[PDB]
Amino acid sequence: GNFSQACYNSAIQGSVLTSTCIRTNGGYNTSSIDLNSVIENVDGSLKWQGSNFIETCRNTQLAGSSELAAECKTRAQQFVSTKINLDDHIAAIDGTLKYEL
Amino acid sequence: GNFSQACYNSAIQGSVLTSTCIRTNGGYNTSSIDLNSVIENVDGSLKWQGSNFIETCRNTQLAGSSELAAECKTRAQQFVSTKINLDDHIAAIDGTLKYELEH
Ligand SMILES: OC[C@H]1O[C@H](O[C@H]2[C@@H](O)[C@H](O)[C@@H](CO)O[C@@H]2O)[C@@H](O)[C@@H](O)[C@@H]1O
Ligand SMILES: OC[C@H]1O[C@H](O[C@H]2[C@@H](O)[C@H](O)[C@@H](CO)O[C@H]2O)[C@@H](O)[C@@H](O)[C@@H]1O
Repeated sequence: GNFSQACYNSAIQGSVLTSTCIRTNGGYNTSSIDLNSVIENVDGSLKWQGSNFIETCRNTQLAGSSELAAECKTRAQQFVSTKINLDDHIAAIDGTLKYEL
Repeated sequence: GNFSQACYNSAIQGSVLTSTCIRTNGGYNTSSIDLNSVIENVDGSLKWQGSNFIETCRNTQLAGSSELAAECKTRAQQFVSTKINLDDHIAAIDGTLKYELEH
């Protein structure tokens, strides 16, 4: 993971991470990834190894360089604040954001 | 954005846009993008900078080349007609649909 060391000017909008990331040729690329493919809302907490968190979460934000923050619904349908470190699994590969396991 | 300038046979089904786009060096690729990731319903109006419009909108359609049209609930729970131009932020990047920023 660790895209945040390869990238800058990062932003969160909805479930899409955008970032500007370094390229081996000296340039850079503006990249984007839909995090909803790889993050699940499990009982109010953001977790890896699933999907579709955006259906049951609101108010997504980037905190610092790599933390996704949101408010998500528990199974009993109430809201809690939650966060996940995107650096865990989001990398930059020659300027392009990618999920890595 | 401006995908519609490089793309063909676009379609919307639920929250998903699918299109067939000219690749940078020739030929075509087909890709999809889930618009639910980047479009919110604010009081009956489709807007960028949020997500999950599909929870409170229905009957989504493609109008012309690039407009998402749906019926979305206002806060008062009245369905109203709304549209958003997907060319605002959806690009064709070497034949693949991608959300892009404002720079
Ligand atoms: O309903 C879509 C939802 O399904 C799964 O989430 C389950 C649970 O973890 C949630 O707390 C509640 C919130 O209402 O919904 C579920 O029952 C996950 O796939 C989740 O990502 C998704 O949004
Ligand atoms: O309930 C999910 C819904 O939340 C937001 O919408 C707000 C409001 O703008 C909308 O008119 C009504 C419709 O009932 O729901 C409100 O509380 C927004 O994030 C939207 O995208 C989402 O569907």
